[PDB]
Amino acid sequence: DQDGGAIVAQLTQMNIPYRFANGSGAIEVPADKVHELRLRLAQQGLPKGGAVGFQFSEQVNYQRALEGELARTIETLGPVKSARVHLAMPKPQKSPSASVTVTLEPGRALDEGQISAVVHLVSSAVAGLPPGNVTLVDQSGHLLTQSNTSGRDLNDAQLKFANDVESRIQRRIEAILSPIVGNGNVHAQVTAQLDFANKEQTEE
Amino acid sequence: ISQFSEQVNYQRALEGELARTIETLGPVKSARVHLAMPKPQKSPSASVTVTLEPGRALDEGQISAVVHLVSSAVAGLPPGNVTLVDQSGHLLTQSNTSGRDLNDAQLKFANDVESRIQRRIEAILSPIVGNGNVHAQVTAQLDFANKEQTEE
Amino acid sequence: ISQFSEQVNYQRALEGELARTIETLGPVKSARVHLAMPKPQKSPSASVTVTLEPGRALDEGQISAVVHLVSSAVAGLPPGNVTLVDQSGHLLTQSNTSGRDLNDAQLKFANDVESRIQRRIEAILSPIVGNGNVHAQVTAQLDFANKEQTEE
Repeated sequence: DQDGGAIVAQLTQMNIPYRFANGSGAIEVPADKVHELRLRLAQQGLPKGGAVGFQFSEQVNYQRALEGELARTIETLGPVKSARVHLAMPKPQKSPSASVTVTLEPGRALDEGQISAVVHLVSSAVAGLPPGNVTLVDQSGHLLTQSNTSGRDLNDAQLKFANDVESRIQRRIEAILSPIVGNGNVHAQVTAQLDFANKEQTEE
Repeated sequence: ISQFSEQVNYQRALEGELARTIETLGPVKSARVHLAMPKPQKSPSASVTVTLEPGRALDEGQISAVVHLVSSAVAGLPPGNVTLVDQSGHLLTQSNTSGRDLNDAQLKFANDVESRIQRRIEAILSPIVGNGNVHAQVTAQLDFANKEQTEE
Repeated sequence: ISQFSEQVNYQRALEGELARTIETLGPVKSARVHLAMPKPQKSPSASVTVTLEPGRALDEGQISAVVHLVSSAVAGLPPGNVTLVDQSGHLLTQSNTSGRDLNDAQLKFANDVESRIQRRIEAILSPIVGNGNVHAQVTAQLDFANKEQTEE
């Protein structure tokens, strides 16, 4: 694989720890540095993230093993205390998706670069997964970026604008009620109805 | 020397440039591009064939991005006429632009509204009874009929 | 010698100049630009492809800056027709940006007004009861309709 040659070159700058096995698809690096490695390697290395750190049930066994490995990898992220990844296969074309359950630190929060990194990690770690199919999810809030469809884009714009108004009002209510009863003792959900019909009027 | 010969060379130059622009993306080995512009009033069309890296499959948004590249590279070419095809299947459907794909788009939009309302209900009602102790399914009926109205 | 050949060279010169203009920015590795101008009335279009530095992702204001560069570099090219795409996905929601511009503009303007009023209230009430002993949230309704009137 030619991409491996583009991956070993990045590492030789950082610290030069590696063990290149006979196979061209496998690379061995001490896990203590793999924790931080597989974040930059995600931004660089596409195929499967083959960085190993140190019949139906057959594929499920690795499937659970792969899910646990990705859960451990995402668990080591800074603003993440624990994480778990669920992988879905096409039962019977069917697009394969995946769900990533993550527990964050109370004080920290995820950023857009981190969202891109984690979604690309999950998509790359399993073959045949478009990154659009991967869905992040947390305990209380949901932090994702997927909002698009083949539908008329005007309707997509209307949906996103409605969501924006909803978010602004909910933020205002949360901010005003937060100092009284506490930081995490209130929730609010708002739904709105909007006008999208052209109108005119003339009075004499 | 002839105008036609110069136009032919221009088209080859554009095809090469567009291809070379396309391989710059990550998940693709290579691509080949063909164009068709009516010289003397039909919209121009284009066809793109992509040889794709095996371990990765492309997105819908990436389809939109490539279609936008091809559509904006040519003055008169609308994004509808772009056709992208991969080694296995064609990653675009325009056989009935005003028909079946429109109805499929309606289905996706309805599903989107359903998903948003279901998510709202789940999020609001989860903290009371528990994280995994509630499920919700929603169905909606939508309007797709053009209407006008006037009053005096 | 022919006019058409000279115009072809002109377009390449402009594309290269805009390229080296673009890589002068910090976060960008490289970029290539294609243009389309109708010779004989359709607005010209442009497409920009940018390969980006790995550790950085570019911002919305930077998107607007690049679009303004491309739009103002060409006389007849409106800012809408610019299309920008990155290595992975396209960083421009141009498809129906027309609908979703006025809406976000109204949202941000309303936010500005409410922020100003809240700042005034906080400033006036701060010295009396203490620095951190008061909070205020303000919501306002705005009129965005076009109206005229005549009286005789």
